[PDB]
Parts: sequence; C-alpha cells; structure tokens
Amino acid sequence: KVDEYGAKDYRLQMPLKDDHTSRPLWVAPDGHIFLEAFSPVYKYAQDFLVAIAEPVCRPTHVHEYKLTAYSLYAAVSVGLQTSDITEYLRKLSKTGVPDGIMQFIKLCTVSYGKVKLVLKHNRYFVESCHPDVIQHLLQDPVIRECRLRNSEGEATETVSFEVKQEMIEELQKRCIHLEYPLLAEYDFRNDSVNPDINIDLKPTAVLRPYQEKSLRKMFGNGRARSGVIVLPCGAGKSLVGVTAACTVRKRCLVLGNSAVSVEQWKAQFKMWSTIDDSQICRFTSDAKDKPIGCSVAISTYSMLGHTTKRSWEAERVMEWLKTQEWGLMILDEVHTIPAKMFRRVLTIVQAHCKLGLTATLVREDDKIVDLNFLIGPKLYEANWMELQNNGYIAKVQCAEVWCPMSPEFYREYVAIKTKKRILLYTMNPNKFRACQFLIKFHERRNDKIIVFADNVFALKEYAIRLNKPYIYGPTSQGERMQILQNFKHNPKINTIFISKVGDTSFDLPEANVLIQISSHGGSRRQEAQRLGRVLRAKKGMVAEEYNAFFYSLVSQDTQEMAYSTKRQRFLVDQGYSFKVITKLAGMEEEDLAFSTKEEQQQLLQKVLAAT
Amino acid sequence: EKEKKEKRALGNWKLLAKGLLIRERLKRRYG
Amino acid sequence: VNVLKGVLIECDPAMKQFLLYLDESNALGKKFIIQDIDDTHVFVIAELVNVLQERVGELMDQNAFSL
Amino acid sequence: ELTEEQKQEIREAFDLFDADGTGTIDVKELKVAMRALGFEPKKEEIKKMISEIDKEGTGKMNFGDFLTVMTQKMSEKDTKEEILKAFKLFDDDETGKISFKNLKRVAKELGENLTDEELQEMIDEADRDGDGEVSEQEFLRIMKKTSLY
Ligand SMILES: [Ca+2]
Ligand SMILES: [Ca+2]
Repeated sequence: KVDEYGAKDYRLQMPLKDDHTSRPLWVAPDGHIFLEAFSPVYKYAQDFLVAIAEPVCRPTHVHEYKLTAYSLYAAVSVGLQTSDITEYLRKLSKTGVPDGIMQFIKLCTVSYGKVKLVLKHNRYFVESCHPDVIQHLLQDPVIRECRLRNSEGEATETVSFEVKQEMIEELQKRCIHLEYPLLAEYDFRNDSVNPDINIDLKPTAVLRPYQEKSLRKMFGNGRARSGVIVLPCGAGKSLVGVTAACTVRKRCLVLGNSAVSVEQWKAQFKMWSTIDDSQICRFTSDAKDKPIGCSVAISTYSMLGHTTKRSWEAERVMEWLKTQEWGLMILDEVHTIPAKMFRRVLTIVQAHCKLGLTATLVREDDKIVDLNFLIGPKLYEANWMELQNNGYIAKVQCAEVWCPMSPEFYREYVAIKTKKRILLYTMNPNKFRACQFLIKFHERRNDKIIVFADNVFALKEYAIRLNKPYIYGPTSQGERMQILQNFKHNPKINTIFISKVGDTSFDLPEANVLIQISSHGGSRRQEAQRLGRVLRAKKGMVAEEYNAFFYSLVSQDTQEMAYSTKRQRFLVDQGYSFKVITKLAGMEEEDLAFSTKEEQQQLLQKVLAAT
Repeated sequence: EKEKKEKRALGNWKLLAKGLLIRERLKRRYG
Repeated sequence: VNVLKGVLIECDPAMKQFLLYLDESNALGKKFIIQDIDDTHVFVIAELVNVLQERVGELMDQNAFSL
Repeated sequence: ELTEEQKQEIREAFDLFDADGTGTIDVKELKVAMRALGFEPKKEEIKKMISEIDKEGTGKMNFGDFLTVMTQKMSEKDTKEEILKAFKLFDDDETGKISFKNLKRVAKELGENLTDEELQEMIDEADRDGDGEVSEQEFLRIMKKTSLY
C-alpha cells in the first residue's frame, strides 16, 4: 500500500512498542533496516546488522541496511540459527517485526548449507544428508548436463557424484534456481592431501580490530569459508590476505590485476610471512620461476586467461597448476572478476578456499549478483567513516569544483551532439586555470599533488603546459618507476600527472592532494577506488578531520556534471560529502595561464584540430 | 606498407585542411 | 519607422551562446530570435520566449542527474 | 535537411521536359536540364552520369532520381568552391598550383611540425602529371579521395 505522497504505509503492519528510544532498529517489511547511530546500543546493533544484513547507506546519524538471501546464508554459515536472529531483532526493533520478514527469514535459513561440494582427487562431488533433495534435483536438465558423463556418455552414479569441471558455474547458478545453494566450506584442519608449509606470521604483523574481526568471521568455527572482504586500500587488506594465507598454511595461489600487483603481493608475503623465498614464485612473462616446490604461486588473470597459445614454458607451468590442487586461492580486485574471460579462470583452476579482496564491489554493469556464487557471500565491509575516526586511514576533505565554460567553447559543445564532445569540456580554459591555481597553492603548501586525466590528449596538453611528469599508455616501466621515485624522493618535483593507468596498472605512492580532471563517464566505483587508493593515512594531522584533500574538477552546464553526481553517489553511500566550490579564492592576484582570451582561442584551435 | 604510407600522407592532408578550415572559421568569428 | 517592442532576456554568456545556437541551428524551428541587442542581453518576441525557456529548462536539466 | 526553396527550381526544370505528363524525362535532355539550373558539366561527366542513371537502359529519369542528382550536383559544387577557396589559401601567391613553397608557408603558419621531406612526399603522392607540384585538378582529385570533409 502506498500513501498519496508516495511513501509506503507500513504503519499498519508494524506494531509499535513503547520501548522507542531504548531500541534503535526499524524493520520495514520491504526487507530494509534502519539504525540510529546516536542510540547507546549502537555498537551491538552495528555488529548484529553487519553479521546479518548488507549495509547500503552509512551517513553520520542514520544508516540503512538490506536483507538478502546471500546475507542470510552468510549469517547462517557464521553459525547463527533463526531463533536467535529473530529474538535479537525483536529486542532491537522499535516496532514489531512483520510476519512477512519472519517468513522470509525462516524460508531462507531452513535450507542453508544443505548441499555440499567437495573437491577431492581433483574431482568435484555433490553430496548431502537429504538424498530426496539430490534425487529430485536430478530431474533438472541443467543438472543433467552438468553431471559428469561416463566414457560411453552415461551418467556417473550421503553418497555423492562427480560433476563436470566446465559446468561448475552453471551448477552454481542452477542451485540458486533450485533454491538449494551450495556450501563453500573447507576442511581446514581435516586436510590430509595437501601438507602444511613452513610459513608463519612474523611478530611485526599487527591485526587491527576490524581486520581480526573479519578474519575470525571468515573462519567460522575454525574452518575457512569462501567469501569476499571489502577493505579500503592501504588498510592492511594485502596484509589481511597474507595473514589468512599464513593461517591456512596450505598450498596458496594468488592472482593480481597487473605485474605491479604481483610484485606488491610478493613483497607483502616476504614482509610478514615466514615462507622461504625458494617457495615463492611469480608466474609472469618477465620473471620466470620454476613452479615445482612453489608453496605460494603469484600470477595474474591474463596469465591464466590466455586463450591464445602461450610460451612453451608457460604451457608447462599451466599444466603443473592444473594438476596441483590448491588449499587456498586468493583473488584481488574482485570487481574485475565478473568479466567472462576472468570468470573462466575460476573454472580453469581447481582450488578449495577462494577468498576475494577489493576496495569496491559495485560494477557499473550490475554483474555482481552472479559474483555472490562465483566466490561467495560478502564476508565483511568496514565502515569508512568509523575507520576515519579511529585514524586507521586519513580523514579526507572532498570537494567538487565547478569551472565556467568559455562562450566559444560552450557554443562548440552545444553544436556537437555525438561522443566527440569529450575533448571540449575536458579542455576548458577555466578548468585549466583552476587546476593550475590548485597546483600552485598546494605546492606553496608543500603538498603531494597527483592529477588524474583519463583523456590521453588532455593529460598530455595539461602536463606539458604545466611542465610536469606525465604517465600514459606507453608507460615504460623503468621510466615509470623513475618518475614515481622522483615524486617520492625529490622535493623539487611533487606534481605527477597520471592517465587511466593509475587505477590498478601500478602502485600509487601515498599522497595528500588528488585532483581529478577527467573520468570514465559514470564509473562510480572506478574513480572512487582511485580516490581511496591515492589518499592514505598520514601522520601529523590525524587529529584534524581534514588531512587529505581531494578535488574533482567539473565543467559547468556540461554533461560532465551529470556524471559527477552519478559517480560520487557511491562515496555518498559511505557518508562522504562534497561541498560545491563555484569560485576559488586567490586566483585573481596570482597570475595564471590563459589570462588573455586570445590564448584561449588558440587553445580552442588546437582542440578543434583534433576534431 | 605502401598503403600505410599513402594513408599517412592522406591523413596529413586532411589534418592540414581541417586546421586551415578552423583557422578561417575562427578568424571570421573575430574578424 | 522600424523599432520593435518585445521581451529582452538577460543571462550569463553561456546562456547567451546557447540562445545563439538555438537561433542559428533552428532547433526551435522558426527563427523567432530575430535579433539580439547587447553583450549579455537579447531581444525576442514574447510569442516563443516561454518555449524558449522550455529549451533552457531542458538544458540545465541535462546537466544534472535524477535521484 | 537539404533544401527548402531550391527544390522548386528543380521541379520546374523537370517539368519543362515533363510537359507530356509521363512522370519521367528523357536522359538525353539531361544536359539542358542541368543548364536549366545553371549546371554546366563537361561531356565526360555527362556520359558518366548517363551511364549511372541509365544502367537499365530505360532512357528516362523520374522526379526522385532527378532531384537526388540535382542535390548531389549542388553539394559537389559548393564543395568544389570551398576546395578552390582552400587552394587560394594555400596558393596565396596565385601561381595556379600549391607549390612546395606554398605548402611550407601554410604548414609554418599552421604551426605544424610537418617536415619538408613529408611535405614533398605528400606533394609527389598528390602529384599525378609529374609537374613537380600539385595543380588545381590534382588537389581537387585528392580532396575527392579525401578521408573525410
Ligand atoms: Ca603558389
Ligand atoms: Ca599538377
């Protein structure tokens, strides 16, 4: 039922009880949950909702969470039954819990972990304690095709049965349709095929409370369970993965986005694990190492996604990997997994425990529902504002700066209607002046300035006119690291211009001032992840609530505005605010480029030359 | 290679022609 | 003689160029923007000016997002 | 959008040879109809357009194809005029050809870093008669095979 104002009239189905201020939760029958942070029971409710519900919005005071079948499965596999969840909900709900939500929870929890998938002898078996379920499922044609066929094409016979390797993800999706999701549980201590490894945790390793909480939630009753953990960049997420690998101590395979990711993973493993370097190898095309005796093998998706013929040695290493069965597999940048080629990698590799870590989980192509069974339920997601309060990461000062359009530029922008409009507003003379003023001001403040520009041409022109280092498609790796070290060590040069490769193609040194000029055009997760990775925790200004500075230049009256509001929405979900700065104080006195419009019309000439 | 260099010359011709077109258009816009 | 009584519009230069494009490109159709007047002011018939603002209403609409 | 009032002139030109009300006009009278609207193609162009119009050997063109041909001729004519203006911009010395000096002067004025060797390479690749430069007709032809305009 809907009110004339459009709001949902849930009052009738919600019996309100007098314990209003004491209880902090609202449970609408839509499945959504609302929590008040100012309530004294905030911490307990916070942990309960995190355990049971997937967070949606966490602004300063009131937070919204959501209930999903995957969230309920995660809660059940943690070890919580229906009665306890219902009791705790009713103890925290301001109003009575609607019977519809109760029934939904009952239906979800009554069948969770019913079906078990076992990887033994390089063979995948489906087994359970309810043979009627399995027998009834045999009628499903997709299950019939997924089931392993004999040499004669016949079907292979708590008795389990082998399933075709290629048809795992098909079974993964199908089981959801069968309302009987599989269980990704590993024999952490009962393992006998794969022995342990001489790898432990160095005493220098420190588990921050949220990291330890996430790890222990993953280790449900001491058994590792597949899932995804979301942590901000530089919050020890790599350290968290290293710690998990050390805990498992079984054969470990790690996949990174690029070669720099592999190098960082190897360095982190050396920095905190006791594994000897003889057992660490990088399955890359540049640094080749023998796979034999390699306890922890680090590679990239492309090195496993090569449909084309590889090098002969690469073929041998792939054969070794396929033969070997992995107790643990680690995937970084999970948001890139839903791509078809990378999804095929999961079928290619046979591993028991797969764990995914990333900074964001909102793929703009909404290919995330499948990921809930590609890997598993979202294990954890730390509150960004809470981590800011604890000082684990910098307390960022976000800002969106609007730049007026030159009349000639705006007339041209309106004249064009196709995708070619990108160049004009990305080359706004006023935007150039604003960026120059910001760079001058922060250099006078002695700040680490990193300027992003997704457009290749705009990046080149901006960096060259400002005479600052620029990195783009070519990105000669040796010279790339040379520029990075110049920024890190030389105080004379502290202004680095980086193209789209700054997302995941290399390592970003910790900075304090991040100026984003051009973006993908709606990649709400990509540039938010770029902001998270660029700005890290810095000593000295921890007490202040604004120790990291982020500026997003947007051209007024352009379509770019529509992108920015579309994009930073994700950061709004984390409580981050963006104050509009139409005009910058101090630009008048300081001399900047394009003071004359005669220069600006020459710039327009240059831009229009490239159509 | 022959067709590539021929197309390079054609592209240079096109770029020069468009540059002169834009120069004339903007000069007419302000003169 | 020839002196016109209509409605003048005063806006920022960006909107001025937008109106110039509307007149020249005939996006509104008939050239109802007979002639501008000043560096930030234009002179139009009141017959179309409403619909003129309509186009402007869409413009600032398209430079925004829907929640 | 192509034309608003010029179509009436094309209709009149077609109806001058469509006085019999057959809906089509003779192909042989195509030259006069073009001269009825100012077009003065040479014999080679007349033969080429008769070949394209009369592939099936009907000998007549209808209103739609005649209008399309006239619109194409007008577009090509204005394109030729703009190309001539561009040639005059290049041939600011009114030599009748865009010599290497003219191309170099335009390139330097354009500010491009196009090397003199590349300038002469383009000239030769745009040189057909072998005169050592690019003529009016050679420039017209290379614009006709231009990537886009
Ligand atoms: Ca000349
Ligand atoms: Ca010639």
